[PDB]
Amino acid sequence: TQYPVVDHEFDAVVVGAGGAGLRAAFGLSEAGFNTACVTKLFPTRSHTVAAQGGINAALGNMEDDNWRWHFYDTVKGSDWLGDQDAIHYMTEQAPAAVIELENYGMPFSRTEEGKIYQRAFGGQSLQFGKGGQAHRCCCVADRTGHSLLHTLYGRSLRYDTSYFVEYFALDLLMENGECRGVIALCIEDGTIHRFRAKNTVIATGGYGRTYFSCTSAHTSTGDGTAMVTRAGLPCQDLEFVQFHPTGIYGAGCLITEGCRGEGGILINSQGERFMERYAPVAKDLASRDVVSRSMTIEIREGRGCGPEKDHVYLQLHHLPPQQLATRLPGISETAMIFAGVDVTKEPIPVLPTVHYNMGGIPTNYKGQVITHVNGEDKVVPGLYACGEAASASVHGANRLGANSLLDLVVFGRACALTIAETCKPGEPVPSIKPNAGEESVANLDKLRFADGTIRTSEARLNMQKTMQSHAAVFRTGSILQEGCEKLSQIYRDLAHLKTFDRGIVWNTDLVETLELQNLMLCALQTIYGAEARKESRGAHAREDYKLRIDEFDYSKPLQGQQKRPFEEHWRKHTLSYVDVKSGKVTLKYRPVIDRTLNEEDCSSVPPAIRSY
Amino acid sequence: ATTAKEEMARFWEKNTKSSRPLSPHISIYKWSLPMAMSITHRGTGVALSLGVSLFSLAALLLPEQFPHYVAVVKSLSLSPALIYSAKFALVFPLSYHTWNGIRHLVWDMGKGFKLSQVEQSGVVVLILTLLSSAAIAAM
Amino acid sequence: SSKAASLHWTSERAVSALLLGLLPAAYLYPGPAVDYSLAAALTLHGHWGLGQVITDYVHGDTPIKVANTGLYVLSAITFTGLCYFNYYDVGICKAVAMLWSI
Amino acid sequence: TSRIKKFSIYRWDPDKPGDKPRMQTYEVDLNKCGPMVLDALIKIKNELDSTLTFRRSCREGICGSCAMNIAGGNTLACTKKIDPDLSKTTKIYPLPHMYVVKDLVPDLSNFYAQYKSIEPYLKKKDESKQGKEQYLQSIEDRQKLDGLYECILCACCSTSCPSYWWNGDKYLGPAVLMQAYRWMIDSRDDYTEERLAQLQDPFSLYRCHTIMNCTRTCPKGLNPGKAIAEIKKMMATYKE
Ligand SMILES: *Cc1cc2c(cc1C)nc1c(=O)[nH]c(=O)nc-1n2C[C@H](O)[C@H](O)[C@H](O)COP(=O)(O)OP(=O)(O)OC[C@H]1O[C@@H](n2cnc3c(N)ncnc32)[C@H](O)[C@@H]1O
Ligand SMILES: CCCCCCCCCCCO[C@@H]1O[C@H](CO)[C@@H](O[C@H]2O[C@H](CO)[C@@H](O)[C@H](O)[C@H]2O)[C@H](O)[C@H]1O
Ligand SMILES: CC(C)Oc1cccc(NC(=O)c2ccccc2C(F)(F)F)c1
Ligand SMILES: O=C([O-])CC(=O)C(=O)O
Ligand code: SF4
Ligand code: F3S
Ligand code: FES
Ligand SMILES: [K+]
Ligand SMILES: [Mn+2]
Repeated sequence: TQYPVVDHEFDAVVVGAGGAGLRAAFGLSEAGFNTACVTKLFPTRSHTVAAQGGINAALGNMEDDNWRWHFYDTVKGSDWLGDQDAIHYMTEQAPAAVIELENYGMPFSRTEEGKIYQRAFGGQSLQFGKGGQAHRCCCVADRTGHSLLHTLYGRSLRYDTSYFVEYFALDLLMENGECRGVIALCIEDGTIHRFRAKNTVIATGGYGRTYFSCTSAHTSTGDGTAMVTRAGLPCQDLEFVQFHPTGIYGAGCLITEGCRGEGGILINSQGERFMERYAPVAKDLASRDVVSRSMTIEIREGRGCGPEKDHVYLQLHHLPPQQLATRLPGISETAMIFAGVDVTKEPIPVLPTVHYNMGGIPTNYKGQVITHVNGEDKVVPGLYACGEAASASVHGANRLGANSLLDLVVFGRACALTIAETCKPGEPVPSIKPNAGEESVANLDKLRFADGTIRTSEARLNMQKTMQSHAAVFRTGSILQEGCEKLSQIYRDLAHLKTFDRGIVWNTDLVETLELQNLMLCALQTIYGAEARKESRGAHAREDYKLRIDEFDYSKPLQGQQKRPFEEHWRKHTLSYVDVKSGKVTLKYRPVIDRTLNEEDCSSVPPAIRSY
Repeated sequence: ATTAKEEMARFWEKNTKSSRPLSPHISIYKWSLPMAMSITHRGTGVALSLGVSLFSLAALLLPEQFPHYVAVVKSLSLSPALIYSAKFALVFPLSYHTWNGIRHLVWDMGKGFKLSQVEQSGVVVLILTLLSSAAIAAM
Repeated sequence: SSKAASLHWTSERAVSALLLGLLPAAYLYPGPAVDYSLAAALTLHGHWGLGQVITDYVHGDTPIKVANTGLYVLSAITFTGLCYFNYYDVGICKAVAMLWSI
Repeated sequence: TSRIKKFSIYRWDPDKPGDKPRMQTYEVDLNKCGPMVLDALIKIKNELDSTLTFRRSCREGICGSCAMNIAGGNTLACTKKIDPDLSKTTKIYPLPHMYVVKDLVPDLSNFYAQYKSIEPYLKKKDESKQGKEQYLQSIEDRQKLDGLYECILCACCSTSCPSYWWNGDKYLGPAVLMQAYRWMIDSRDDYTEERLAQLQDPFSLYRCHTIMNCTRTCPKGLNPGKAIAEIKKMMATYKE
């Protein structure tokens, strides 16, 4: 091709520089591995920077805690689609992960003992669901992700990690089922780069921008998810999309769940704190899937607020202004800028907003990416994934608030740890065929010079409005099917794309056309997996299949129950595949892992009724 | 795996030899009174210095001494308006720079850094400068 | 010292303060003592101040050394002439009074 | 039924040989646009000119990506209200006195290298004990970091400082200096004196002549001028 291809050789290459990628990247250098971090954004612009409410750790700073209580909250929160071995690892590691962050310099808020301040957060209890509200969300006021990312970035400057900032990863370099590295575009100068490495770590974030309204950054476009799909690998549980209860109305910006953790309440057009009726015990601190469904029924039934009766109010003003200024200063500023609301006098208009992707690239608990052949998992040699892009799956069907930033640092560090115990630095870099990756250049060059009927921004909008109405909080079979048809037609319509910018240096016309390819691969698997999952679990609610369907009826004594066969129940992960030429999705399924790392230390939690 | 010094030197190597433009600045940036007052503190500072050094050079080089050149000017029987305007023009930079100098020495204590206080002390400097100049040029 | 830069910043402020105090001293107790103290402070303050202007605006090792060497010459000649004026002529305070009686 | 607002935006293309900077005017119906200038730039890119190039990501003023010069002042395009006075054309420029990569995208890597240079990370003498326990820090000592840690490194303040315009090669600028102070007064940090020592030269800190443009321009409401003045007070008083 007419593109000068620059070859690099590293021990490891990390794609992404959010919480996950930063912690994996310098963890590897710390372990003595010559590491490259490839990121399309400067590291502190990553969506992690926008995170507010905090990061969970059973530190016991506000009361006596126990990481196995956090374990149980997360398992019950996941609605038993979560892998309990990964969840065991994530909640046991949490105190040491958050202590690591503080010792790095993270300016956590403080208690009167001088320790890390922790707040209540949604769906977290003491004594395995029986002992009341837990306070283990460690926070830097309501700017926790901002401070976590700047702390992690500042820490990474002490190691010899080679950074390749504003490089856009295009595809993995696969040979014989193993990953040999990544091929990427240097945005600053237009050149193509192949990064050969023994191990690759994918920490590329979520894909909330498949929807019309999200809290997510413009850059949350599922790029590492799509590279996996294009490599012929499965993605997992992509139909499980988290609607955060409180995105600010209109702009969509996140108003943290810490507002409810500190005392904020939701009220409708009648002033009722309606969560007292939907969730008698947890009220406004129920799980997000439950609070989002609640808010949604109040609106469509007919008790929405505002001149259009299409949102609800997040009331903070009954709380002391000094608490609001110490605990919630960030959203106080954002509510004024993006809604003109002064939080000490008037409520914040909020509605369920696409926020987070439970699904991702399937991994084991060590960070290694897996495929699934003939009923057994098979690690993909050389390929790892952590953070929102990954499906460990610590979150299953519904993530607990403040578990993601934890996930970021626990499994970012796990990838570093696992490579450290598995490989040595300096091992021979694997050869790539001389033309490895040239189909990514050919695709990029066809998009650079595309000149059809449907400009990129027009097709992106057709995708976002199609996901927004056909794959929302509540779903039915007929609506999901028509969204599958609309998406598949949009995906073929990509043959009609038109770009205008024929340059190669900082051509965001072309890069955003690449993100649209990425976004659509994510969107197809999301909505087709949704249409096929004929049950209600976590954030996936079918009104034509309102029940959770597990291998037993766990709402009854199990003695004398005929166990449902794997193919006749839904307590299993969705695995999704895309033939990238056609756009055709194929679905397979793999079992949920119910065992922990140590039954004597941490009991496996069997399915149960799930109420807040 | 580059140090900050290497990154800095690579930046200048790369950019000073490139075809890249320097984006505009003085021609496009919007004015404020603090900014205009910072420029004026520099300009009156330099003007006072250069005037102090001219006086010193005239002391070393003029054929006659000071009271002659004063008597010369008194003989010209100049108008009070022209005397007043000249005096004002002479004391005004000294006055401006002294008060704004005081405002700077406050800043060096860490006081007055809220932006609305930067505006208040600026205007306070303007009115003390105007009052002291008009009064001294009437002495 | 290896604290040269902050000792300089502190001296700048010390000398500026001195010169402030000389202005009432010149109006109140004019004479030889204030004349020569004004000669010293006026020259020191102006010299340091013009060196900040040069540091800001002049770049390159040779223009920097040229600018600064000329500044020493300007300052040295300035202090010399002000002392000359104070010894052989009427001095600073008296000169201002005479000017202001025009 | 419409309110047409005019934007005049700085344009340059490195892939055009001999391209000289120009300004291009776009008309935008404010009734079909969000309230912020970034919303206008995204609308223009999607609907009128997909060649218009700029950095953006978070659209809520927290990532720092979209710093540019709007209506004469450095701000975040995503939190800068569109000026609805239709008689006025809004002029949009890159951050001032920077090498322009393309259109509204400046090369920020010297800025990034100056931040790296002050070692923006907690340092302790005995670091053998890190990873074991949380360091203690009082509520009072944590309060000292308020107004310093919120910085988003957008470079709005530094690229508004005339000192950084003439000596950005050697003067760290208000952003990086306020972060040096953020670590100097972190009560957990043990290198306060080494961090001051590093600023003992004519340029790194002492090109600051208190112009106060940094504080006027900061979109987070922070005060780097005040922070630079507390650094200066510490420089003159500490003992080796
Ligand atoms: C949207 C959001 C999420 C959020 C939150 C607030 C908001 C507004 N608050 C949270 C909180 O208080 N507590 C918590 O546990 N989670 C919270 N979240 C969710 C959470 O922040 C995210 O799930 C998480 O931060 C994601 O982190 P991760 O490291 O996995 O990914 P990222 O920060 O999105 O960064 C992605 C990086 O990957 C690089 N990238 C992306 N595409 C490419 C390509 N094509 N090539 C190269 N690199 C790529 C990006 O540059 C970026 O650095
Ligand atoms: C010796 C004489 C030296 C001083 C005289 C020079 C006169 C020229 C000054 C030019 C000042 O120009 C003017 O400054 C003011 C006040 O800071 C600016 O005002 C700006 O800041 C203030 C608050 O700080 C806001 O109230 C206002 O809405 C804003 O636009 C205004 O946009 C600018 O147009
Ligand atoms: C856009 C305009 C109003 O803005 C400008 C333009 C040119 C110079 C300046 N102001 C200085 O040049 C100045 C003034 C006083 C003290 C120190 C300086 C210094 F250090 F050099 F930056 C401001
Ligand atoms: O997603 C999370 O973990 C929590 C979040 O956005 C919030 O602060 O409400
Ligand atoms: S200080 Fe204010 S303006 Fe300067 S970089 Fe940080 S946030 Fe951006
Ligand atoms: S504008 Fe510049 S000169 Fe100092 S006070 Fe701010 S860094
Ligand atoms: S786009 Fe993140 S600050 Fe404007
Ligand atoms: K995920
Ligand atoms: Mn067709």
